[PDB]
Amino acid sequence: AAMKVYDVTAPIYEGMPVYKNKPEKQPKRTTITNGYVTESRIDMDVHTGTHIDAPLHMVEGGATFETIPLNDLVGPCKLFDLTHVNDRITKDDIAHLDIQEGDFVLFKTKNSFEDAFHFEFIFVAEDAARYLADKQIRGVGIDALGIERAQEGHPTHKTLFSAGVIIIEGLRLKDVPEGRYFMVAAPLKLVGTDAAPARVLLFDR
Amino acid sequence: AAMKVYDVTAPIYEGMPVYKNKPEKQPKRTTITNGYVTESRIDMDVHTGTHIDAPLHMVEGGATFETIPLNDLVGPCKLFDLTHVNDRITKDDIAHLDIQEGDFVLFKTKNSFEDAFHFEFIFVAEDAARYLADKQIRGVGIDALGIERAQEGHPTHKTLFSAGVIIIEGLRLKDVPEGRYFMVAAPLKLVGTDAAPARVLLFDR
Ligand SMILES: [Zn+2]
Ligand SMILES: [Zn+2]
Repeated sequence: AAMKVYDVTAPIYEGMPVYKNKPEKQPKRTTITNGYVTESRIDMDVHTGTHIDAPLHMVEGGATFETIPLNDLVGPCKLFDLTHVNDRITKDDIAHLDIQEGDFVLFKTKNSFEDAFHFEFIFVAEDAARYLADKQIRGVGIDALGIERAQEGHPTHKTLFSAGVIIIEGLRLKDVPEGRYFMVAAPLKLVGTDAAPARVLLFDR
Repeated sequence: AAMKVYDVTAPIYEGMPVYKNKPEKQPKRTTITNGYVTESRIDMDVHTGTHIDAPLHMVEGGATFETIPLNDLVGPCKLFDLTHVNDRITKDDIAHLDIQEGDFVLFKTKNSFEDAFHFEFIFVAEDAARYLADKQIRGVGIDALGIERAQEGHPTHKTLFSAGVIIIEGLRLKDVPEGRYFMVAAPLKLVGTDAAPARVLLFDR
């Protein structure tokens, strides 16, 4: 038939999976009645769930969220199946793939098949980040709450920030077949922030 | 040829326009810094800036993991130039327009040309709302923070919601020409709320 749209965003609620299970990282909803009209507020970490990372996050004085051009967050992307991988995605895991200057690449891993936080999530290794940066992709997305662990200094993030790559974290990709999509990765229009929650959709156009 | 995306969303920051200028309505960012690392929370009204308000039956009996559904927030819409209207849009302002069952319609008015909150915003009046509800459109968007004022009991919202219409408020339509668009109205995926901030994009597709 016609166009399929996939929503690859994690739902936000108190008790959701958060980073290292830290209970300070949980969102809080608050209400207030008196008469006729909802009130309600949401208090949340900007690195909650599915979200897009501003350079400010790992860089002092670093580039800030509204600085991300929408026009990179909208357009063709490639989704690769890396679910057979263990521990982490290396250079040698991705070097044979069709990845090029300008591409937005998304990596489905084992992470998408887990619903709670796991400390040993599949991440993007330093060698792989370098290879990607040197290739000059425009964007990379992963399906863990963070794109790096176990790497003193957070080199993966910085390799990628230095080379102008956008990072999307927290994606949920279990239901999406490998291949090409048109992506709309649509964040809250936060000004001056280290990241933002994003509602991400993939269209098979 | 060549696709244009129009961002029609207001930015979110402390000091931004909010309904009736009430300070309670402002968002607050709070930050902590740990060396190289910088991490933020955002505390905001779910009705901040550009936002969706959906009929209560769409988020259905508890929280569940239920969120405002996207079937109608993502797809074709009609945008109408009603910048000639004064005070309020009435039945007679829109009855001749090409509006049909299932449509999502967006109204560009004088509000688009004001950046601050104005108390006497152009709104949708009862009679126009009833016309649309009875027509069984799927959605209506307006470019003030509220779609209604000066109507005791909120008959505008009431009648739209009975008919299952979704409302978008806080659009920014100044730069967008009358016509047809593919809309992606992408809300924060907050479980169990009938309203949420959103990032709204129009493609000329
Ligand atoms: Zn991160
Ligand atoms: Zn409303």
